[PDB]
Amino acid sequence: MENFQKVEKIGEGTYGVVYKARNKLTGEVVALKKITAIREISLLKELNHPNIVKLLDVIHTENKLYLVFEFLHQDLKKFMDASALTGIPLPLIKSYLFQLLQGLAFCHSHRVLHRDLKPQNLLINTEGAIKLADFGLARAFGVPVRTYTHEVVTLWYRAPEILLGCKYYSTAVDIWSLGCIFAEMVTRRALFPGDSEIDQLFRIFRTLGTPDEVVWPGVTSMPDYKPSFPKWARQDFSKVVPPLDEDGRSLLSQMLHYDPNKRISAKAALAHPFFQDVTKPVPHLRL
Ligand SMILES: Cc1ccccc1-c1cc(NCc2ccc[n+]([O-])c2)n2ncc(Br)c2n1
Repeated sequence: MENFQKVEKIGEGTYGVVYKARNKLTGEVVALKKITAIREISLLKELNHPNIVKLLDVIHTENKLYLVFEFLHQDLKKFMDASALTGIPLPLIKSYLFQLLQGLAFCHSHRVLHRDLKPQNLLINTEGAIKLADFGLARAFGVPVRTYTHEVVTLWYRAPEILLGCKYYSTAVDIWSLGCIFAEMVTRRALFPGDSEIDQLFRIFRTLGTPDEVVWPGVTSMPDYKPSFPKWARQDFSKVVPPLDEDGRSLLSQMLHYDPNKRISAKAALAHPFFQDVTKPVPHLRL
């Protein structure tokens, strides 16, 4: 750690404080995060793609663990808050979604999951890129109920199979999260802002209908499924994400399928007609 000068605290992550720092040698500006786990993290050093924030190095000293990452100036949460009045233009939402799906397709091809996608770990630069931060850390360290600072780990983007107690969930959990984020960029409001596991589950059911054996074979057997869940009818997507066009609503509906085996994959999503006219606009960033 003596090789880094901390510039400023840039937030509190799931696992510890996150700092903007400078390599006392190369002058490189990085994000420094204080955190079997060693081997898993070490492997993430090779999982490189332009839409995944680069893991530069791992430092383990005095039984302390520090991860050094490529630095980006802003997160999607702050960008959405700043874009609240007029909303993020559809072409930029589309570019971001397209880029995030490329990041997921790459990681998923290596069987690596994120498991905790949310606007705070989607990072953007001045060039119109967006990247996924903290990919793979969940498997290495787990996803706690509260962060190191006791902050509640959000449930808003959590897939229903996780909430229903599936032990061996898949890459589909990241597609669900990203679908939730897509809807939030379009409407300017979180899709399912649950404040407990049951409220999260019931918010999903109110919008998508209570799942049953017809739409999700096997759901009634899952560990935390209860026959006493209320039965809500499914809403039309035209009501849920106006004024998104039919191509976007079609893709969203596929990213939010209940049955993880039938939920669209990142690779298939990239081929969806919604991306026929995709471009890469540049956002207006005020740093
Ligand atoms: C992903 C995450 C979760 C929680 C806290 C920080 C982070 C977080 C935030 C950023 N940059 C955005 C930012 C925000 C505020 C000030 N400055 O200078 C930059 N970065 N940049 C690379 C990583 Br890797 C990272 N992780």
